Amino acid sequence: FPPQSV
Amino acid sequence: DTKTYSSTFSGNPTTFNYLLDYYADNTAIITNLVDGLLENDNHGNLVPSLAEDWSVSSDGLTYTYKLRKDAKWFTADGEEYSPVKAQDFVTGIKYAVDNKSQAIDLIQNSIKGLNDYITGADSDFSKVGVKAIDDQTVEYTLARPEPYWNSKTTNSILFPVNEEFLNSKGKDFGTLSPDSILYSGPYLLKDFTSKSSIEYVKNPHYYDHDKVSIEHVKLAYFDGSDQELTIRNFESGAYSIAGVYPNSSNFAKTKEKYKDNIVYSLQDKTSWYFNFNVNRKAYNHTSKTTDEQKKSTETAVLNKNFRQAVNFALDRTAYSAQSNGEEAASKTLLNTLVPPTFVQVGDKTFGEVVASKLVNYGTEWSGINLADAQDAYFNKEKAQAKFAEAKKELTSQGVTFPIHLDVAVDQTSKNAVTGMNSVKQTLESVLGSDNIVIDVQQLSTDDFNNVAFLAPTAADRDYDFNFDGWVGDYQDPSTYLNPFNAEDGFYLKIFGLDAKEDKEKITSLGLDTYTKMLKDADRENKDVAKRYEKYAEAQAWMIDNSLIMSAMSSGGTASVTKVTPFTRGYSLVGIKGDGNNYKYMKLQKDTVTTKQFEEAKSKWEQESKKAIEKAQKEAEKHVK
Ligand SMILES: [Zn+2]
Ligand SMILES: [Zn+2]
Ligand SMILES: [Zn+2]
Ligand SMILES: [Zn+2]
Ligand SMILES: [Zn+2]
Ligand SMILES: [Zn+2]
Ligand SMILES: [Zn+2]
Ligand SMILES: [Zn+2]
Ligand SMILES: [Zn+2]
Ligand SMILES: [Zn+2]
Ligand SMILES: [Zn+2]
Ligand SMILES: [Zn+2]
Repeated sequence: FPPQSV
Repeated sequence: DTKTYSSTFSGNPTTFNYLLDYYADNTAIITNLVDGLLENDNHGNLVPSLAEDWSVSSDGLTYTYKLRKDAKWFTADGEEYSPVKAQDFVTGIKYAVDNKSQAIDLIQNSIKGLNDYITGADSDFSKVGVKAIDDQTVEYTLARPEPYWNSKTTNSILFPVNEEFLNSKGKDFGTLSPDSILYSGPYLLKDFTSKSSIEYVKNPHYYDHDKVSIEHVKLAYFDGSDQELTIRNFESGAYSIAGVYPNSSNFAKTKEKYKDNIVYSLQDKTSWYFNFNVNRKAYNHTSKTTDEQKKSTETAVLNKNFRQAVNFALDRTAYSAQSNGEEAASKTLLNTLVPPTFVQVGDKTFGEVVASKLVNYGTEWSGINLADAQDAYFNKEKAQAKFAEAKKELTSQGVTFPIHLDVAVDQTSKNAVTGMNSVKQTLESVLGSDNIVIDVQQLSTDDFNNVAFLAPTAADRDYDFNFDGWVGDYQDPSTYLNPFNAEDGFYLKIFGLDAKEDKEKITSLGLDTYTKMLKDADRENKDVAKRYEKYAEAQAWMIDNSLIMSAMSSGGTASVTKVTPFTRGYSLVGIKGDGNNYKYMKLQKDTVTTKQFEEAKSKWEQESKKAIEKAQKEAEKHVK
């Protein structure tokens, strides 16, 4: 899934 | 005290609709509020959650889960709404599928009959392979055997939802209000305020409440601009943890006070990379002033030699050296989308097989070494040679030099700005300022999200070059490669490409070849090593064609903490095994020492391998 804090 | 975890959060959650959205900024909150069938222990094993027992048939097609009877739904105030029942898992699948969940690819071609239901070949959901046998028994029937299926249940699209609550909430289900969902996990959401604060409270009536140590979790929004006073808040006792940034203005005094307390994380499940926009249409954040510049940049990124030249000139160590230490920069390095030891292929690791496929693609890849914690790509001479070949072919198409590449960045995160400026300094020096210019566009957090990370469509992405990531969702190499496939990959948009409108450019780039390799790999379900080998061939295609340029992983950076190490849930995939899962996390009064951490890591290493062996053998007891 799409990452955090990006 | 040891009962309150106080720290920061930097994401901008957009929705608590855990069935339709699987961006980590959202599920990092959801994972503390909603439980699924399974979760992760601190060693990486899958352990019971809402399901206290499970079985798989001998043909591997039927998974049955037994729900523990003290599993309950609670409202945000903590009052019990309803016991969790097996029908809630049927409701979850149907709602997620009927409303085109972002995570639909994890189940569309796995649950029996689900693809026929999604495409309209058969609109009878009773033919779809998810059933409630009774109130405590949920049954999934699959299209094909999936050894990684149980790992899939740690994703929120496979989480239950109460049908009566969902229908009465309607449009107002899963917003940013704590009252928009029901709670079945270890924590209740006391407060959420966007760009301000998140507060959890331990649920006293959660079925596993006796394992929850931390009674309060308070997270304050942190821009990422003042990397300093997080350490001062740690000194104050206000925070349970603080990152330490060697390139800060006070690291000298910080290091000598915490010399015995600085600890480094492990490389974890997030794979980070750079990528090109090969179909840019939005041009609202660019330093280019003429069409000739734009036409030149557009043609350049479609040239294979140009992309390889940028790839060989990108120093990943320098980019990581801006945030972390100049020495510690190499700890985070990653050269593949699939972690090189994610799986084994016979006597070979996955990365070793990928390199063996890669060397057969061209002499630019001879001697390639895709191991962790080192830069496989950076090579000035091969970068300059590739650009010389790129320059000769692009001039025939009327391309003016230097090439201007836009990259958008969050202005407020000092780590990202200095990192991207190091890529600018490296790429401009290796390739020459007369050949390439990197234009770093510093944008506000909202603006950057509007036109990059959270851009609504692929045509809205406003850059030529970007830095993004991906977190493994299940235990199979496809989880890191499927997102970029040109049929239905969720991350196809980061290339600026749409699966319907851009099919001739997709074919022009060879992305149809890449998608067919993945489809060829996915058909292998009896020979697992052959399945891994065919996904390794697809990973070799992506590396060679340089639309994606792998860079680093998360973790591997420095901090000081009061968190007792290696107690939290841990996993290579899913949302239940990272630093956002506070259920098993434990706090101590004294600051963790480097001696304590390194000794805990050694024993955690031993005990996890013993525990993983035993769980693999115990898993055979469930094949009944
Ligand atoms: Zn009570
Ligand atoms: Zn109790
Ligand atoms: Zn309290
Ligand atoms: Zn123009
Ligand atoms: Zn090639
Ligand atoms: Zn040539
Ligand atoms: Zn021209
Ligand atoms: Zn598909
Ligand atoms: Zn084989
Ligand atoms: Zn072979
Ligand atoms: Zn243990
Ligand atoms: Zn068991």
